[PDB]
Amino acid sequence: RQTNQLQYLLRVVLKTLWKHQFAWPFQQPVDAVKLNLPDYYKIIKTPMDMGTIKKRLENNYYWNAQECIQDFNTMFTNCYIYNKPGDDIVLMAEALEKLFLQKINELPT
Ligand SMILES: Cc1cc(F)cc(C)c1Oc1ccc(C(C)(C)O)cc1-c1cn(C)c(=O)c2cc(-c3cnc(C4CCCC4)[nH]3)oc12
Repeated sequence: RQTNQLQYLLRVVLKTLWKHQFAWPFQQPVDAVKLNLPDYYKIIKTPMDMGTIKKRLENNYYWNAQECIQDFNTMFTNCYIYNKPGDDIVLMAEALEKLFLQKINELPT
């Protein structure tokens, strides 16, 4: 249930992604009412965002680092599922994904 890693995810991975210029549409859940997307919550069975991941790291939700990494990935794949390729939100998620994977490669064991 590695804690060096969970701590790394919070202070380094999440911190870096959260500062990114493209982070803002992923810092909270997709408000399907505001954005007028009635199908979103039927299509996306496991919504995810960095708001929720942050809360989970700050409140001892995660069993281990892999469970948290799945959530980061779910956020990205949720975005690629729902939206057409080429859409701006997809380019944004793609940039965030490069960076996420970079930072994951320097993870302590
Ligand atoms: C990044 C971006 C740029 C824009 F010019 C317009 C939007 C809506 C936009 O996305 C969002 C803006 C605000 C919010 C808030 C903060 C209110 O929850 C969310 C999004 C947004 C985030 N994520 C992860 C998404 O997957 C989608 C998807 C959409 C979206 C809204 N309308 C669409 C489609 C369906 C109608 C034709 C375009 N997709 O908006 C978001």
